[PDB]
Amino acid sequence: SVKAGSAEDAAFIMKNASKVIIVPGYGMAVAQAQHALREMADVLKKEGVEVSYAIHPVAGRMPGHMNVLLAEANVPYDEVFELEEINSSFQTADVAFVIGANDVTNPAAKTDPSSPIYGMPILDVEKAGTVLFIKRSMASGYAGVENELFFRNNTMMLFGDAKKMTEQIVQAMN
Amino acid sequence: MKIAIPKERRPGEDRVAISPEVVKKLVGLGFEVIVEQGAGVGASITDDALTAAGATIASTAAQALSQADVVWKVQRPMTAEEGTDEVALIKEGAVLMCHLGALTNRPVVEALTKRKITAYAMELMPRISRAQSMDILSSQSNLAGYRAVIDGAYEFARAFPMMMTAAGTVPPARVLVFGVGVAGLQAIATAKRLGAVVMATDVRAATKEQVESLGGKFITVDDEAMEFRKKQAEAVLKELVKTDIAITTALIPGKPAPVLITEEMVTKMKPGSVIIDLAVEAGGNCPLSEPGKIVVKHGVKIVGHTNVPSRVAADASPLFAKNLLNFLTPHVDKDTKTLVMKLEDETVSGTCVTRDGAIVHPALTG
Amino acid sequence: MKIAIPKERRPGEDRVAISPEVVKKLVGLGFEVIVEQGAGVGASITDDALTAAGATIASTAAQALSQADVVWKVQRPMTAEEGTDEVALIKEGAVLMCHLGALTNRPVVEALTKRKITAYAMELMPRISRAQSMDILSSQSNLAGYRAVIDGAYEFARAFPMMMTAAGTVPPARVLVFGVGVAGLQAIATAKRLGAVVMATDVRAATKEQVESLGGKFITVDAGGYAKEMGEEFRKKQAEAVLKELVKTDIAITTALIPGKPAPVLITEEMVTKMKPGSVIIDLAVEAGGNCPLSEPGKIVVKHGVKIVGHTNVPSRVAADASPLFAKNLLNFLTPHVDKDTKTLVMKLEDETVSGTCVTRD
Ligand SMILES: NC(=O)c1ccc[n+]([C@@H]2O[C@H](COP(=O)([O-])OP(=O)(O)OC[C@H]3O[C@@H](n4cnc5c(N)ncnc54)[C@H](OP(=O)(O)O)[C@@H]3O)[C@@H](O)[C@H]2O)c1
Ligand SMILES: NC(=O)c1ccc[n+]([C@@H]2O[C@H](COP(=O)([O-])OP(=O)(O)OC[C@H]3O[C@@H](n4cnc5c(N)ncnc54)[C@H](O)[C@@H]3O)[C@@H](O)[C@H]2O)c1
Repeated sequence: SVKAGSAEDAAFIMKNASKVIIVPGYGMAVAQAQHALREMADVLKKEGVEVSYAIHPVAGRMPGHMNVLLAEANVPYDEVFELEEINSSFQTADVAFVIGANDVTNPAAKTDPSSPIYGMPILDVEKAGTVLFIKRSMASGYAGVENELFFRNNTMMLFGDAKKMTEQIVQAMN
Repeated sequence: MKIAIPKERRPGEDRVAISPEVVKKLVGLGFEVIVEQGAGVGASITDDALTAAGATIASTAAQALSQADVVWKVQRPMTAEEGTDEVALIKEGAVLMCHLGALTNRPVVEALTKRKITAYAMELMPRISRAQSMDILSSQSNLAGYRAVIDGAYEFARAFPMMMTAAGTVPPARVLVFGVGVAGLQAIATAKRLGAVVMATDVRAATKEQVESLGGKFITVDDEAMEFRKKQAEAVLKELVKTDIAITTALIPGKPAPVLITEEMVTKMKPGSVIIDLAVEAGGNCPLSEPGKIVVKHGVKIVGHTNVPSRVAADASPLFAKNLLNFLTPHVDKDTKTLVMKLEDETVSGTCVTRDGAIVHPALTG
Repeated sequence: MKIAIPKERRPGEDRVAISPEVVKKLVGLGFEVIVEQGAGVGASITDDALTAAGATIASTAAQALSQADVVWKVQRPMTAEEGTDEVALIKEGAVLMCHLGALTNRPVVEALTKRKITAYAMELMPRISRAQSMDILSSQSNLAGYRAVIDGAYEFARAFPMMMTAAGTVPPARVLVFGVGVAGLQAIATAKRLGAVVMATDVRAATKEQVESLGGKFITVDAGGYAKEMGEEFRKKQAEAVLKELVKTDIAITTALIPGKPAPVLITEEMVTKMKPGSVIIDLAVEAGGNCPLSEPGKIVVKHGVKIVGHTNVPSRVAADASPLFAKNLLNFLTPHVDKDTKTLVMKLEDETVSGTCVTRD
């Protein structure tokens, strides 16, 4: 019933990875963590790690919501990818840093035909080595439904605010 | 079977229900795409690139729709009662997909019914996650929100971004967005990136987070701190008085646009300012705005362009074409060239207005 | 010692050589400031705001320069030959400062001369650095660059920023800026802000790094403050590595210019005719011949599926910000010569700020 984690943890998980792809969502924007994320990334690919962004079409609360924020923080266009031209890369990825996402990764979209989020395509974060969720609590997202991916083998719960929590994860990663 | 796209005859409507990318997908689904020539000129889609995609070109509207089993367009077809009978051109028994504006245009719905046409009014699309790729309401409103800032920048005599120069400093433009739906969100985004100091206000309290998620500053009478709290409009006025560009996006389905800026208010504003009323086609959020023109009183340019999305027809169109295609694809099949709409599909039951001679949709007094 | 600011009359001019911040500072120097009523309408500067600043308001333009010892204006005065002799109002024996457009308007230089008026053409300012704060070229051309991306965006049927949406991805507008000077750099900045993918080229070497630190990507082709011609052999080598990007470009802003000469041709028909349909070209050099032949001053031209914009007096399309700035350029030029309480302008003469600026000083 849910595994939790801390800044140092995540710092470790991601620091010793080959491929890590970010997954910004409405959370990442409520906390205005564009830059903190842009940092954790350039000093992740500084070690040598492989970084990319998985922008899901309805991420956030408006069309292009993650796009404007990432752009404000200067994340190179060629690092940002759309749900389709990248969903196949999670399989061969060590970590899926889900900073602010939730409903966008919920597998109940492919499964439980009883759900409100049924049918909507999603990024394959579950098909990744290890998941790294971030969120102030255990509340649901827009849809208002628990994301089962929340508690399972490689799913972490780095509870807290996205800007702070990403700011610390940057810190303990020098 | 045969699907066809005509040119948009309604005045000041440069959009088109098609795109190269989508032609190729339609073809791929066993269709025979036909499009009236020059139907995408205003959207920068040439018959050349349109054919190069897999689509045949027709000389006239009449000829394109001639014998199509499925027809797509952006605005509802024109009836005989309007001067041009396009609905007449559509083949009897055909399928029509477009922005019908059904619940607000009983006539066209009836016109279509005569000819036993089956119409799916895209704007009635259900709000359900798996259909966000089918929502034309947000795809277009989104580009219109973008456009308001651009139109606003255009009419304002100062730059948006603050600029420190050798000759001195010029302060940032201040924007105030009323209504935080999709259009207003993209507005805040576009204004901020340009460098404006954006403020936003909306009666739905859940709005504060959204607004802040874009860098905005929600307007609140927080003497309190989330009788007649009606003096909320005094916090607003306090900000509107320092505003340079004010963008109003409040809209209600089937009812007149709710006044958001009283003339009594446009007076208290500063000379040189401009108000963008995306609600103009519905009475406007500002009673001074006039459908199609930029009126000036009290020193404020109250802009009221109509069909804003069309002002971004080059992008508006392909998005719109994708909405149509995503709606249709799940119904095309083997029979290897026939389409069937399972009535169990909510997407089909809430979008359909009339089927084979009979207005079906509940809300339409039948 | 009075100094007044009339109301600009030339068509389309909404700028004014004055602002509250500067009136308060001119009063401080000892001048009584007189401004024509309504003179600030276009620049949104109100009469009441100029009043509270310390200036005096004049009922008519006629009554304005009527006693003014020094006159500040944006554009060069209109001779009787142009419509209504303004040089005829300027109290004979006074000093007039403004964008006189000296070098290419001898007819005005002689009109002010019969009035025994001393004028300083602000565009002739030396390219020396202690003059940045006096350069009306830079202050105005800086807002022009901003306004280009805007006008460009207004005429473009697409949106600038990339947006991944439920209906597909709207790709980023690709902008190309010809001439990375002051206006070019601002255009690059403003274009990037909106989310475009900016491309830039210029003949000057330093240029390349400035483009890289603003976010742009330099298109490497192949002087006391600018550049000279490059010759037909270069222009060719240019259009060669330019065209490659020019085909994918959505908005192209040309700003190249060449001291006392005609604007360098940068985008020929053979080239516009190779751009994607719907594209837009903003020609900021149009009043000097443009960098693209097709452009025509004061009008937008559609040809070959391209929109070649070419407004005139772009800085006036940003009047409200251009004014304060132009106004301060004047204040910074004048102040070093107003002598320590003597209510008199002793223009240093040996000062290159005064030498290469004064056209007539009867
Ligand atoms: N794209 C659009 O235009 C649009 C429009 C309408 C609806 N939607 C819907 O909204 C969803 C968007 O996808 P999403 O992944 O972003 O889903 P959500 O919107 O479902 O996910 C929100 C995530 O952010 C967290 N959060 C809130 N404040 C936070 C903070 N300060 N720091 C860190 N986290 C914070 C939430 O939980 P905590 O509160 O526990 O932190 C949660 O983990 C989709 O379900 C879509 O159907 C999208
Ligand atoms: N006194 C001062 O402080 C001062 C005043 C003015 C200009 N400057 C300096 O001068 C430089 C430029 O000033 P400007 O913007 O006013 O110049 P400008 O407006 O006359 O030049 C515009 C641009 O045209 C470019 N250009 C001309 N022909 C070209 C061709 N064939 N191909 C490509 N590019 C071509 C120029 O090199 C320049 O960058 C800047 O680096 C600026 O700082 C300094």
